[PDB]
This record gives sequence, structure tokens and C-alpha cells, in this order.
Amino acid sequence: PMPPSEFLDKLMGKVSGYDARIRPNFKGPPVNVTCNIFINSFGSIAETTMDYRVNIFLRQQWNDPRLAYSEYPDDSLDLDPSMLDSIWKPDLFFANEKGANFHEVTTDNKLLRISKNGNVLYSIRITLVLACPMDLKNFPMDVQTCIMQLESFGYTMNDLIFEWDEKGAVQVADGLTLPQFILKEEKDLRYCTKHYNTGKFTCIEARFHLERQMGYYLIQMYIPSLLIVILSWVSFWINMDAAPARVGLGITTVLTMTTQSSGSRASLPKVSYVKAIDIWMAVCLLFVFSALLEYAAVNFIARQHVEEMRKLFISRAKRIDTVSRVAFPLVFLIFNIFYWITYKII
Amino acid sequence: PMPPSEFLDKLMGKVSGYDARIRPNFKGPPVNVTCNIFINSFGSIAETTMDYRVNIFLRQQWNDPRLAYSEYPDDSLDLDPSMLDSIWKPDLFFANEKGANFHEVTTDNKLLRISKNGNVLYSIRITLVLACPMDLKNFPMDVQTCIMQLESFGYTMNDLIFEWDEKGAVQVADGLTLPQFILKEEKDLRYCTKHYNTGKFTCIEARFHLERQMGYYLIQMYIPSLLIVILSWVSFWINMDAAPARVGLGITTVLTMTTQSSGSRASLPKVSYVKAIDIWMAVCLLFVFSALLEYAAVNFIARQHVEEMRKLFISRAKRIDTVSRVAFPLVFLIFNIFYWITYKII
Amino acid sequence: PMPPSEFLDKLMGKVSGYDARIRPNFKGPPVNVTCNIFINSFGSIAETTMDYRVNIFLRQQWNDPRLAYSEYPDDSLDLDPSMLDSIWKPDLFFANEKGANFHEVTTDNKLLRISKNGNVLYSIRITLVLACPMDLKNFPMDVQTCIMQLESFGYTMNDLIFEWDEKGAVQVADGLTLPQFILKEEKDLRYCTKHYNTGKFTCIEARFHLERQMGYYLIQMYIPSLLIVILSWVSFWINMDAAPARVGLGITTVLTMTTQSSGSRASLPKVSYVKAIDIWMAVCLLFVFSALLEYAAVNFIARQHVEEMRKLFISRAKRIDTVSRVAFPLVFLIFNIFYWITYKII
Amino acid sequence: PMPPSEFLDKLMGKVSGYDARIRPNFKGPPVNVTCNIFINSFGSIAETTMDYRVNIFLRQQWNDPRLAYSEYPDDSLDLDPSMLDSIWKPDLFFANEKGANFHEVTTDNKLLRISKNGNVLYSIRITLVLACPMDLKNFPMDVQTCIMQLESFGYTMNDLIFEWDEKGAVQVADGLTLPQFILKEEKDLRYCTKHYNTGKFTCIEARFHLERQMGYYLIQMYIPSLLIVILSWVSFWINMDAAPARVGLGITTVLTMTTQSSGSRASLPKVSYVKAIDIWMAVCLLFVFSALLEYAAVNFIARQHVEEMRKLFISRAKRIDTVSRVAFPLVFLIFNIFYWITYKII
Amino acid sequence: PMPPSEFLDKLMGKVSGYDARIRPNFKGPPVNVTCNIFINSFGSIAETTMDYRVNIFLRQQWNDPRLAYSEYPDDSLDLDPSMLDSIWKPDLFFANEKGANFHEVTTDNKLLRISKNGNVLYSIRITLVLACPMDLKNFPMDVQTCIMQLESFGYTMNDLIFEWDEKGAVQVADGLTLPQFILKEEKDLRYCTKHYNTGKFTCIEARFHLERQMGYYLIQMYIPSLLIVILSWVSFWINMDAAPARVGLGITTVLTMTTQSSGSRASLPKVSYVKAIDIWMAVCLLFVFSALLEYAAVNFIARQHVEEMRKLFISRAKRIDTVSRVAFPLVFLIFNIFYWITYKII
Ligand SMILES: *[C@@H]1O[C@H](CO)[C@@H](O[C@@H]2O[C@H](CO)[C@@H](O[C@@H]3O[C@H](CO)[C@@H](O)[C@H](O)[C@@H]3O)[C@H](O)[C@H]2NC(C)=O)[C@H](O)[C@H]1NC(C)=O
Ligand SMILES: *[C@@H]1O[C@H](CO)[C@@H](O[C@@H]2O[C@H](CO)[C@@H](O[C@@H]3O[C@H](CO)[C@@H](O)[C@H](O)[C@@H]3O)[C@H](O)[C@H]2NC(C)=O)[C@H](O)[C@H]1NC(C)=O
Ligand SMILES: *[C@@H]1O[C@H](CO)[C@@H](O[C@@H]2O[C@H](CO)[C@@H](O[C@@H]3O[C@H](CO)[C@@H](O)[C@H](O)[C@@H]3O)[C@H](O)[C@H]2NC(C)=O)[C@H](O)[C@H]1NC(C)=O
Ligand SMILES: *[C@@H]1O[C@H](CO)[C@@H](O[C@@H]2O[C@H](CO)[C@@H](O[C@@H]3O[C@H](CO)[C@@H](O)[C@H](O)[C@@H]3O)[C@H](O)[C@H]2NC(C)=O)[C@H](O)[C@H]1NC(C)=O
Ligand SMILES: *[C@@H]1O[C@H](CO)[C@@H](O[C@@H]2O[C@H](CO)[C@@H](O[C@@H]3O[C@H](CO)[C@@H](O)[C@H](O)[C@@H]3O)[C@H](O)[C@H]2NC(C)=O)[C@H](O)[C@H]1NC(C)=O
Repeated sequence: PMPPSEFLDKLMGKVSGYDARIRPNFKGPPVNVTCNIFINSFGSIAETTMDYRVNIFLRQQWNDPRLAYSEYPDDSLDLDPSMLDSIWKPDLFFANEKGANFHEVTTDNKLLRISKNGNVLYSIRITLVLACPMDLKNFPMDVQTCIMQLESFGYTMNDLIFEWDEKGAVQVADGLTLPQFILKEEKDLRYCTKHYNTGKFTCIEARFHLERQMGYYLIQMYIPSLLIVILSWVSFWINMDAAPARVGLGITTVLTMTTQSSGSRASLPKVSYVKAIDIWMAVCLLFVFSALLEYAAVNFIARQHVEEMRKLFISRAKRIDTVSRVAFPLVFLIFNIFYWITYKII
Repeated sequence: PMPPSEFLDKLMGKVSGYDARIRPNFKGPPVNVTCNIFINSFGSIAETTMDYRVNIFLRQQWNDPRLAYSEYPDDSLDLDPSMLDSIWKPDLFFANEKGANFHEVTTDNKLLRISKNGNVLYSIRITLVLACPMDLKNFPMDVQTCIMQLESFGYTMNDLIFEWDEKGAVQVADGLTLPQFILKEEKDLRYCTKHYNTGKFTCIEARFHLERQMGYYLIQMYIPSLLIVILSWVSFWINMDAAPARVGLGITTVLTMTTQSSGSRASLPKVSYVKAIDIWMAVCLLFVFSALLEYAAVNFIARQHVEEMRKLFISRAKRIDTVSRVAFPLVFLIFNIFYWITYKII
Repeated sequence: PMPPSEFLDKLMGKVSGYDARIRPNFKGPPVNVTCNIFINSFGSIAETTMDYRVNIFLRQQWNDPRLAYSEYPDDSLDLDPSMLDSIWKPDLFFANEKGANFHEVTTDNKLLRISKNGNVLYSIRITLVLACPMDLKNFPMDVQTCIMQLESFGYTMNDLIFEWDEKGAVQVADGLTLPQFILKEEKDLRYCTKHYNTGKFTCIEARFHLERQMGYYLIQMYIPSLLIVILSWVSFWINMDAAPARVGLGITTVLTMTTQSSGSRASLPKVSYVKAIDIWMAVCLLFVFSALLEYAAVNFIARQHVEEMRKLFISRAKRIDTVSRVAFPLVFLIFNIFYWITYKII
Repeated sequence: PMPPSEFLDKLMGKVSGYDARIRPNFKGPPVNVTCNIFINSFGSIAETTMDYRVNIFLRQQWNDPRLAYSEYPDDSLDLDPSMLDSIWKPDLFFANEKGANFHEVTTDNKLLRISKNGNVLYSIRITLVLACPMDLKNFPMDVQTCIMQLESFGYTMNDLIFEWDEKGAVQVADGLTLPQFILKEEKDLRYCTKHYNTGKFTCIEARFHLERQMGYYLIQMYIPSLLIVILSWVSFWINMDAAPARVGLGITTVLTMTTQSSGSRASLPKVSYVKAIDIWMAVCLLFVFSALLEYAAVNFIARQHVEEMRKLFISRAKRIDTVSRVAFPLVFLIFNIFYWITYKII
Repeated sequence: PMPPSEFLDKLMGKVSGYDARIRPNFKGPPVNVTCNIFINSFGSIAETTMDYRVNIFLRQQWNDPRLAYSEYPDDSLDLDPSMLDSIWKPDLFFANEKGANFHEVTTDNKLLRISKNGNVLYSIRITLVLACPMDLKNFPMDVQTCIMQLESFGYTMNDLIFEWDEKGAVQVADGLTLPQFILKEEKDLRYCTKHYNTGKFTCIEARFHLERQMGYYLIQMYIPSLLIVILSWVSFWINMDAAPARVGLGITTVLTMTTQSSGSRASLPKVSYVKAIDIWMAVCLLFVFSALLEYAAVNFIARQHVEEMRKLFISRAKRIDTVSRVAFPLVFLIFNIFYWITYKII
């Protein structure tokens, strides 16, 4: 008969003595707020900034005995967010925020509904740009575990407790795709219970394994590196004599490997430790100098040589011939079987 | 006689028992909110970010029996947005927001007017920066269908229903032009009715086919690629002997194709799958190495050759002559008829 | 005697029945709001974004009979913007906003004063970043007409009318200078009266012819293009024989024209249609390949040639001599008289 | 005895008839607001945007007879900014704002204190990003005078007057250092009294001479330009004959001068008029083409030459020898004494 | 029995005469606010902008005798930030702000709790982007001391005093890692007590030594510089005669050192004084010109030389031989022992 907000106005109002400023079960057990998120959007992972943008549905669940209606014959009683500040709320935040906001588009995107026993369902939409450290040892082949963590600010452990729910504590959007990564489904859930001069505080937290898209930097960086190496070697399938063609076909290959290495570290954070993309290419550098080393190996022996003079020269021109046809691919094929296997097991 | 806002103040006020917190037809049928948009501005499609900026007029239409005036002799009774919060509103949002705002320029750009039976016309102006996935298989020749979707947050399906109206549910500005695309007029309208732990919620949604401007990357990337290919071949219309002109005219063409390929993938998202612009140019790469392959084919046979020695050499210098005048354009003209036809049918 | 705000408090207050929510002359003629702007700042025209930042003084003028004081012996009665929301205001906005704001620096920069008959002077300061389409056919020599337009949102035509005033409807700052353009003084003023499913709405609008600064891209792009063309031709004033100097002085000129063309389209929106800066330079490209075409024209005839063999060769070496000294400048001087005259009349 | 805010609450409250909406000395003399600023931070001068970020302490001083307490035995009575809106304030703004804000960090950074006679001390903290035109005729050697100006918005001249105070009207931070400039201590203070259709308004304004750091572009642009010029000339200290070393050492110098000129105008606004950095380098361009001009001067005379043929050739090879050893430095040393002296007197 | 906020409502309310506008111990001693921070996040040090982003927990501690409850049997009485504005707060700010904000994510991240004697614990979360000057004399090997400073705005020294606490006045996060630096644990704490026309104000301040990650620019800039120097010298281990290989292997090394120097100063602020990275590379420039100087030293003596003519030439070809094998590494090995030792002691 009576409208429920009118019933709610005398429920949580000054009548019935309800305060919005006091936690439920005060002078009693700590409040167990169980939670789960629905990731709407995810990504734009600025590895320069070492962070990621994510848009979630933060769902929060707890119970208030002060809000347990009895006579009203329904189960879930919703509330437009005008009266949302009139009730108690948790002091949730993120320990790795780096910028966030609500979404006031047409409405404060804020859900409330209350069970008969006062089980409080609370859902809001938050866009987060969460910082995460980026271990880039095997940089195109890393599985980044960028995390997120949810803590209480005023209420300590003894008055409030965050929880994950057991039934799928991270719901994921169906077409949630990543331009550069794959979100693995296994999402670790644990506690990061802090300690301060103030004291200790609750923390639930989530972990997100992100295996990359290997094929991109394969296309951009590996394959143009791959061409020059064979291009360095057909520059040994070049003519018998020390020609200016041997001069030109050598230096052309070297500058492109410098050029690809210039554009290699274009969007990278400036980590001290060596990553995987440069040792791919610095080896390709020291391979591409060997051809110019090989020409001077021809050129110094050509100047070393006139019967007996050139007799040693053309003999050494064959020891440089039949070995380099074998030694060039062998040092490169032994490189990849040395290279990829560590990056295949990690 | 009495001013209408004064009539409206006792209409929707505390007198006549009107609440802003309760949906119309409560404990009854779900509210059918029909809607249509007027796209003022559209574009700045950051394909790096895979999104698009759009400025709309979100028009919303429904009915409230609580707001049905009877005695007042007019039809549409407007309202400046001061009293807009005093009435019920829907909980509309976007499932792919990525940033939005209202427009408070001189006035909250918010329209209300009410029919005699309380049919509520509601219009606001929103700038959106809506995310959309970007399939870039045929990257200069794709028809991108970037979408947008409109959902309820608190009210489920059983209490609220979004609708498109039949009479032109997306109105488009007249001079709405795109710097890189064409908005096709056919705009698909359907439902994206979600399901959650909370439950199910209404969704109407719109789809926007965007065929590009083919001619730009034609000018920037195809035509400078086109010049080098013929420039590679007049470098076979070069002199009889293995000259340093054959050395210089070969390597000049190769580095520019590397240079255009460096500036090719300038503003591109890092997708794993191969797009169309690189297979345009990687083929142009492997074409441009064939000329340097052709010089060494001349150079190795020149070193292979003295009567019978040069007799085979000049004979092979003609088998490299009359075939390459035929084989060069034929492998390229067969490429484009292999290339464009798939990109002409999609 | 009594202070005027105290006189104003009983003027526009609840006493004397004044509403801020009702337009003047309600149930009567539409309100004629005449307006004019003072452009404080203007520019930073992001042609990539196809917009321009402008900071204006939006002056608005109309009349309210409800605000016509009688007994107070003065003419213009100002008001600090605290009481500005207490009166009626128009629902002005911009149809091409793309971001705007007010200016709360030390004070809401909001002017009100009221005549004896209630003629309302209303002035505020707005920074706008207004979108404008950019026709770039003659890109360094275009006169861009970037516009701005001012519409009503809730009030239709029959209740409200925007106007320009006759007496200089766009006031311009004195030292309002542009880094890349010239604002022509002639500013077209007309109507963009829209029509919707809602109905029709008033619009006044202004137009701004912007002729560029021609001399910049002259310096950056024309003059370095100009040097290579003569540098291509002194490479024909080179020695008699087909030298490696003819090889080196040719390819040096070609790569710089590629290099300038790489930096040519640095900050340009990706329009499909051809602009003027590339046809300046693509012609400079096909001129610079003619010198390498000319060397191979020497080189093929040098290999074509031994008495009668070289007799034709040196004769053709003179037909390539005396014609190219004439044919080189003539095709370029006929180009500019073909080029600039269309760009001098538009 | 009684707390002073309680004394202030009945001082400026509704009792004693104080209005915040009325200027002091109303229906009397115009209010003389004297002011001075303390520049906390200054710089990040985006010459592309032609503006500068500055963070100030805007101190404002005037007198209110309505706020002159009498009985309270102290001199300066401060006020936390909660009651700051309860009093009158000036309508100060900036005519060249381009974005600004207050600073609500832990507190509205807003100072009030009141003398016994009601002399009002008012100080706030503002970060400004102030636009300034950038005359770049002598671009590395200009003294930029970027200004700032402070005007009233509603109150005209006859009701309000801004002033500088005599005692150091611009206080400057001690370690206020600039990454690219030097703030000269002489700061011009004058009036920019505007005139409008509304009328005339007060303006005080400040001027800031900014002499650059000459040594940076000296290091980046002058010194690498300086090396090539001598590198062009040791390429004339090259061997007797027209060698391919003369070919290679010429073109190497030319492309670097193109390369430095490409990176020269990296961060520059696109002004039409010629600046100083390009005439530094375009002269360095036309110097570096003279060496390739000198080789062809050798090469054409080498092809011109066989007893009497080479006799003129080696004689002209000495007229090109002994003159160019003198003519090369002389045209460059006469250039700098032509160059720097205008840039030393301005 | 009675809830504590209800006890707090009559504690700090209008009853018991509590004002939020008056400092504690008014007309008495200055308030000693001791403080300490917990750095949550730190970094993204934009050396171009000369600043750093930091996210802190600003903890503030003082005492209010007005807030000393007596009868309530507990020690720390917390308060959700709704009633936070109802009490007195300090006027803290930062003198080097450059942008800051609070964090309203789900809750104003604002902590209050009050001891029995009214010792006020106050903690909030602030993200700061704090400016700091960047001395870049030894640019890859500098220890940057970027500071932060905390001042009062309205309250002077005689009414308010900031303090550090003795017990670890800067708490640091455990996994607080830097992408480019190391935060040294020693953090200097002192006073920056300002003086103005207003007067003098309290200041506590903190200092943060930041030693870089040396290994990055080692990898990016030192090692590619290191390769060319040996590559310059094997270009002297080249053949006996003045070959075009000596021409080509010289100029290839020079342009890469120009290319690395172009990408060297990519992200650097434009300081006038010379840094350490360029004197690393300008020496590498003047080393790499010596090889081309060495070829012309060969080439001029080759043209100087026919019995006695070449007899001096091959003798000078040995004085250029046996010295340069010794003189090349010696001038470079003496450089590094001159270089690094100053950068090892600072
Ligand atoms: C939130 O969840 C926590 C975790 O279960 C609850 O704390 C637990 O509360 C129960 C009953 O209140 C305690 O059980 C009792 O333990 C004593 C001693 O172990 C035993 O003698 C009794 O027979 C009884 O089983 C339990 O110890 C306690 N655990 C902890 C770690 O505190 C808490 O009550 C929940 N609060 C709310 C508001 O739901
Ligand atoms: C919003 O639109 C929906 C869709 O039409 C409306 O729901 C429909 O309401 C009508 C009448 O209220 C229902 O018709 C009735 O159906 C029963 C059983 O089918 C039949 O025996 C009756 O004779 C009568 O025709 C219809 O079933 C129902 N459809 C659905 C899917 O619920 C709704 O009433 C509209 N609400 C408002 C506020 O306009
Ligand atoms: C705002 O300006 C418009 C444009 O002038 C005003 O509308 C005009 O109002 C006048 C008098 O109210 C109308 O004149 C009358 O017209 C009738 C029929 O044409 C004629 O028989 C009468 O003798 C008289 O001249 C005029 O038609 C009308 N024009 C339009 C287009 O509506 C309007 O009144 C102004 N409103 C305010 C508040 O100033
Ligand atoms: C703010 O400063 C201005 C500038 O001094 C003040 O205006 C000046 O006010 C004085 C006295 O009120 C005027 O002096 C009188 O001038 C008349 C005619 O010149 C003379 O016959 C009298 O004997 C007396 O000296 C002075 O003219 C006037 N100047 C101007 C330019 O208006 C103003 O009063 C100050 N206002 C406040 C609130 O401090
Ligand atoms: C905040 O801390 C300051 C620093 O200690 C306190 O100021 C100090 O207050 C004490 C007692 O109020 C003063 O001691 C007295 O000094 C006089 C003269 O030196 C001496 O004759 C007395 O026997 C007594 O020892 C002390 O001088 C004073 N120091 C300064 C620099 O002012 C202040 O009281 C503290 N305020 C609060 C609210 O805690």
C-alpha cells in the first residue's frame, strides 16, 4: 500500500534511530564485506607508464541488522542513488589507484538493493588506471601479472573485513579482448593485509596473468632482422674478387640493422636490466659486422699478395670460401636453439 | 492564469504525493522508454586507442501517469533543468563509455517537456568517447562497424525496457563529415540484453558501418611504393656491363622501401594478425631485393668467365636479359590481380 | 537610501512573484535575445583535430518586463553572480562545442546589469575549442572559413529568438594575432535554424575567413625543394663522360626529395583528396628521377658503342647535351606558371 | 573573552546589515584595490603554444568601512575560507588566462585578514598558464617580454580601481630558476584600461623580460653546424686529382647539414617571418654546396683537357687551389662579423 | 550505551560551543602539528617537465582541548569524513604543487580519530606531481635530490607550527621501485620558514636522493658508441693501399655517430650548461673524424708521390702505420680514465 521509499524513509531515517555514520554490528564482530568485480573494459596498457586502464563493476555485499525490514512483503528493495549517502558504506579504495572516477552519465551509476534480513547489495561502476610493475626480462614473451588490491582506510581489521566470494569472484566480459595480450582465466586471490603506525587494515586483491601477442614484434622486429642475416650471406655468395659490390652489399645491411635497432626501443620504459628484444638484435648486429670483417679479411690478404705471392692468397681465399658457407648458418641456427628454448619454457 | 511552473510545483511536489525516486507504473508493467539520438559530431577515431569521439543528442521518451496534468489547456509543458531532478529519470548508461560528460555551457543542456497524458520527452547532450574493437585485416579497405550500447543499471528488465523508436531511431547531422571514413546510412538496431549475478537488464544498441577513405594511404603509401618498383626495373634497363651504376641504382631503391616501411606502421595498434598494408609493402620489399639479386647473378657469372669462358657468360647475360624484361612486370601485374580482388569483394 | 540589492531582493524575490524558471513575455511573443561577442583569444588551430581554440566575451541582451524597476533613480543596476541564478536566463549553447568551460578565476566571470525598463545586459567569458571542417585543396593557400553557431536547447523558435546586433556583432581584440593565419575582417552572419523531431530552434552564427601565412611552408618546404631542382641540373653541367660523379650527384638529390617529402606530411589530417603541397613535391620527385634517367640514357648509349660505334654515341651525347640545357628549366618554368595562377585567383 | 569569529559572525552577519553583494563605499568613490604577486613557480614555456605556466600568490588589498571593527583589541583578524564567501570580493580575472585553477590541497589556499579600520588583506594561490605572443626574429637571442594583465569584470572604472603597490609589486621566489631563460628583474607596471560596448574597466598589468639561455642551441645546433664547415674545407685539403674521395667527402657533409636542418625546426611555432636559426643554417647549406660546386669545377675542367689541353687544366687547377684556401674562411669569417653584431646589440 | 557519533554530535556541535573555524589553544601557544607521510607510489619523473608524480598518505597529528572527551570509555574514536568539515583543520599545502587532487574512490580517503585528551590523528591520501629542479651536470650519473615542502597558508608561525615526528617521519612502501632511479633511504628533514609582506610561515620539508639506473644509457648510448670506435680502428687494420674500402669504412662509422647523437638528446630538457652524455659522444665524434683525417693523410701523401717520389711516400705510410696502431687506443684509454673517475667520486 504505502510506497517503499516512504517505508524506507521511516526505516533508515531519524526515526528508528538509523545513522549513516556507524558501521553495522558496532561494538561487535568486524563487518565481512564480500565482493566481486565485473571487468567491463580492460587494457590500453601503457608500459611506458607501467599501468593499465580498466573499467569495472565493483559489487559489494554485506549485511546491516539496522536495515532489516520485516513487514514489507518483498525481497530486494532497490534505491536510486539520491538516498545512497543516507546509509552506511564501506571505506574501500585501491592501493595502486593512479587516477580513477565514477560515472555520472545520466545517473550516478550506483546500485543498491536490500534483502529482507538487510543483506546489502551494492554495485558501482569505476574506471581505474591501475599501476603495475612490469618485469620485462623476456619482453615479447613475458606473462605479465598486473594486480589490483582493495583496502579499507578508516576501519581497521577488527571492525571491517573484505572478502572475495567463492562463486566466481572476478566476472569477465565475454568479448573482452586485448590488442596486445591474453588475459588468462586463472586469477589469484589472496590478502595484502597492511600494517602501519595507524595499525593493520584489510585487503583482498586480484592478480591477472597477461601473456602477450607474440606475433606482432615477430612481424615488426624479428622478420626484418631475419632478412638482413640472409642478405648478409648472399653478400658472401657474391663474386670471386674483392669488388665494390662486396663493399656496397655489406654496408647496406649494417645500417638497416642500426635503423631497426633505432626503431626497436621506441616505446620502452628505461629499465636497467637487459630485455629480450635487444639481445635478439645486438646479436644480429654482431653478425652483420662479420661480413665487413670478412671483406677486410679478403682485402688484407689481397694486399698481402708475383707467383708465390698470390698462391697463398687464392688458397686463403678458399679457406675463407668453404668455411663461411658452412660457418654462417651454423652460428645462427645454433643461436635460435640457444635462444627460444628458455623463452619456450618460461 | 496561474503560471505553469507554479501549477507544476503543486503537480509534482510533496502535495499530490509525487516521488522522484519511484518509477512510473510501479508494481505493474515495465517502463518502455523509447529513444533516439541525433549525432551532432562524430569522429577523431583514435585507432591506436580503438575508440571514437561522438557528440549526441540523447532523446528519451516515456510516460508517467503521475505527471499527467488534466486541467491545463496546453500540450507540451517544458521545464528548465532546475526542476529536472525533482522528477523520476531512467538509469541509462553506456556499456562502452570510456569517458563522457554533460555540457553546462550557459545552461545544463537538458530538455524536458510533458504531454497532457504525461508522455515525457527528455533530451540531453552528451559527448562520448566510445570504445570499439577494430578488425584490421584489410586495413585501408575495411568497413569498421563501431557500435554503441545503452543499458539500465538499477532497474532490471521486469521494471524497465529500453526501445528504439521506429521513425528514424538515429538522426544524423547534415554536414556530418568524416576526415577518414564514410558513415553508411544503414544502422543496425538490436538488443544486447545482459545477464549477471544481479540479473538481466535491458539494452538497445546501434551499429555504425564506417568505410574508409581509400585514397589517402593510396597517396601516402601505395604510390611511393609504386615508384620504386619501376625504379627497380629501369635499373635493369641500365647498361650492358656490371657497372657501379648497377650497384648504386639498386641499393638506393632498397633503402627507400625500408624507409617507407618504417613510416608505414606509424600510427597503428599492435595487432598480432597481419594486416593489408604490410603485405602490400613486404612484397614490395622482396621485389626490391631481386634487383640486387640480379646484379649478383650478373656478378657471379662475370667472375665465372678467355674465349670459351666469356662465351657462356654473355649467353647467360642474354638469358638474364630477355627474361627479366618479361618476368619483372608479369610477377607484379599478377600480384595486383591477386591482391585487389579480395579487397574489392569484401 | 535603501541599498539596491536589498531593493533587488524584493524586486526579483518571492515577493513580486518573480520566477527564474519562466521566460519573459510568456504566453506572448518569442524573446528576442540579441548578442555579440568579443574575441579575447583565438587560435592554436589543430588542423589534425580540425578545430580552433577561442576565448570570447559572450554578451547577451534582452528585456524582462518582470525586472523593470520604476522608482530607483539609476539606469544600470549591476549584480554579482551570486544572484545570477535567481533570474531567468537563455538556454544558449554551441552546436560545434568540442569542449568548453567557464572561468571561475577569483570570481565567476559573469556580468549582469539591468536597465530601467528591464533591458538585461548579460556578459560571460567562455573558452571554446570549436570544431570546423578544413577544406585543404590548396593547403598552403587556402582561406579557411571556420564557423561558430549558437542555438537554443529547450526553447523553440516560437518562444525565443537569437539575434545579432547591427552595431558590430563581432568585436575583435586589437592585438589579436595569429601564428599561422590572418583573420579577415569580413564576418558573415546568418541563421542555421535547425529542425528536429522535437521541432525547430533558433540559430545565429558567425563565419571567420582565415587566410594563412604563406611564407612559412615557403621557407620550410618550397625553398629546400627549389634547391634540389637546380642541384639536379648542375649535375648535368657535370663533365663530358659518364662518371661516378654523375652517379653520386644524382642519387644525393633524389633521397633528399624523399626526405623532405617524408617530413612534408608531418602534421596533416588524412584527407583522401589530393592537396597542394604534395603535387608541389611529387612533381619535384619526378623531376629528380629524370637526372638518373638521364645518366642511364648516357650509360646505355655508352654501352651501345670502334670507329662508327662511338661516332653515333658522341652524336647522341650532343643531342642529350644541347636539349637538356634547354629542356630542364623550360619544363619547370612552365610548371610554376601552370601552378601558382590557380592559387593566385582563389 | 568572546571568540573573534563569534564576534565576526555578528560583525558581518545579517545583524549590522552587512551584505557580501555590495562593494564598499557604494554610491561614492571607486574602490582602490592595490595588489602584488609572489611568483612561486614559473616556466614550462611552450613556445609552440606561445604561453607559460606560472604559479602565483595573488595578494589583494583594499578597505571596507563596513568591516571596521572597533572594540576588539587586536589588529589583524584572520578567517578560514569557510566565511570567505560571506564578505564582498573583487571581480578580478586575467585577460590572457588560457586555463587556471585554485588549489584545494587540504584547504582552500585562501588568506583573509582584516585591520582595525577594515583594511582587507586577501591572498590566494593560483596556477596560471598565461598566453603571450612570441616575437622570434632573433630566435636564440631574443628577450621575450611575456606579460600578464588583471582586469575587473562587472565593476567598471567608476566603482573599482586596481592598483599596484609601490613597495615591490612583484615579489619573486629566491630559487626561481628557468630551464631556458633568465627573468630580468626589471618588471614594467602600467595600465591596459579597456573599452567596450559595456564600457571601460580597470587594468593593472605586469611585464616580464625573458632573455634566453644562448648556450643550449649553441651546443645543439651551432657547433654541429660549425664542424661541417671545416669538414667541407679539409675536403679541399684533399689530394691533387679529382678523386672519388672528393666525391665522398663532399656529399657526406651535405646530408648532415640537411639532417641538422631537419632536426633544427623540431619544436618551433610556424611563424611566417624568418627567424635567426635558419639563416644560420641556410647559409651553412649554401656553403656546403660550394664544395660539390668546387668538385664539378674541377671535373668540368678535367674533362675539358694532349700537351696544351692539360696545360690550361693544371693552371686552372692552381687558380682553384690558392684562391679557395683563402676564399673559404674569408667568406665565413666575414659572415659571423656580419651575423652576431646585430644579435649582440639587440 | 549512547552511540559515539551521537556523543560526538553533542561534543563538537553548537552545544559545548565548538567552532570549526578557530584553531585550538587560541590566544595562546602556536599549534604544533607533527606529521609524517607514507609514500604509496612514486615516480614517472618527467625530466622534461622537471617534476615527479608521488602518491602519499599525509598523516597529521595535533591536539585539541575542545575535542577532549572525558566520560567515554574508549581511546580512539574514528569519524567518517562527513563530519570532518565540522572540526578545525590545518591550512597545509605544498609550495611546489604543480597539480594535485584528493581521492574520492568509494569514499573520501580521509581518516580521523581522536584520543581521550583530544590528540587528533588525521590522515588523507594525496597524489602529487611535485616540481623539482634537475641539476644534470653528470646526467647519467647524477644523484637527484628532488624535494617537497609543506607550509601553512593563513596561520603564521605564532599561531601554528608544523613538525616532523622523530619516529620515522617518512614511511616508504616496501615494493616501492623506480624504473630509472634508486631512492636512497637517507631523507633530509629541515625547515624552509618563509617570509613575506604578509609575514612568516611554518615549513617542514623532505629531501629525496635519487641515484639513477646507470645501466640503461650504458646499453642505449655507451655501447653503440663503443662499437664504432673499434669499428673506426679496424678501418685502419684495412689494406695497404688507399682503397675505396678505406673511403667506405670511414664514412659509415661517422654517420652512425651522428645518428646516435641525433637520438641521444631525445628526451632532454634544454639546459644551457653541458651535461655528461654529449661530452661522451662529442669526443666519440672527434675520434670518428680522425679516420677520415687519416685517409686524407694517406691520400695527400699518395698524391705527393717515380723512384724517389714514392720512396718518401711509403716511408710516411709506415709512420702512419706503426703510430696509429699505438695512438688510437691510447688516446681513448686515457680518455676513460680521465672520464669516469670524476663520475665515480661524485
Ligand atoms: C565475519 O567473519 C569472521 C570470520 O569467521 C567472524 O569471526 C568469527 O566469529 C565466530 C562467531 O562470532 C567466532 O566463533 C567463536 O569462536 C570462539 C573462540 O574461537 C568459540 O569458542 C565459539 O564457540 C565460536 O565458535 C570465531 O572465532 C570468529 N573468528 C575470528 C577470526 O574472529 C565474524 O564474527 C564475522 N562477522 C560478521 C559481522 O559476520
Ligand atoms: C511495455 O511494452 C511491453 C511489450 O508490449 C508490455 O508488455 C505487454 O503488456 C500487455 C498488456 O499489458 C500484455 O498483453 C496481455 O498478455 C496476456 C498474456 O499474453 C493476454 O492474455 C492479455 O489478453 C493481454 O494481451 C503482453 O503480454 C505484455 N508482453 C510482455 C512481453 O510482457 C508492457 O505492458 C508495456 N509497459 C508499459 C508501461 O507501457
Ligand atoms: C521579437 O521580434 C519579432 C520580429 O519582429 C516580433 O514579432 C513581430 O511582432 C510584431 C508585433 O508584436 C508583429 O507585428 C504585427 O503583425 C500583424 C500581422 O503581420 C499586423 O497585422 C500588426 O499590425 C502588427 O504589425 C509581427 O508580425 C511579428 N513578426 C513575426 C515574424 O512574428 C516579436 O514580437 C518580438 N518579440 C519581443 C518579445 O520583442
Ligand atoms: C581611490 O583613489 C582615487 C585616486 O586618488 C580617489 O579619487 C580621488 O578622490 C579625491 C578625494 O575623494 C579627489 O580629491 C578632490 O578633488 C576635487 C576636484 O579635483 C578637489 O576640489 C577636492 O579638494 C579634492 O582634492 C580626487 O579628485 C579624486 N581623483 C579622481 C581621479 O577621481 C578615490 O577617492 C579613492 N577611493 C577610495 C575608496 O579610496
Ligand atoms: C609547541 O611547541 C613549542 C616549542 O616547544 C612550545 O613553545 C614553548 O612553550 C613552552 C611552554 O609553553 C615555553 O617554555 C617557557 O619558556 C619561558 C621562557 O623561555 C620560561 O621562563 C618558562 O619557564 C617555560 O619554560 C617555551 O619558551 C616555548 N618555546 C617557544 C620557542 O615558543 C609551544 O608551547 C607548543 N605549543 C603547543 C600548543 O603545544
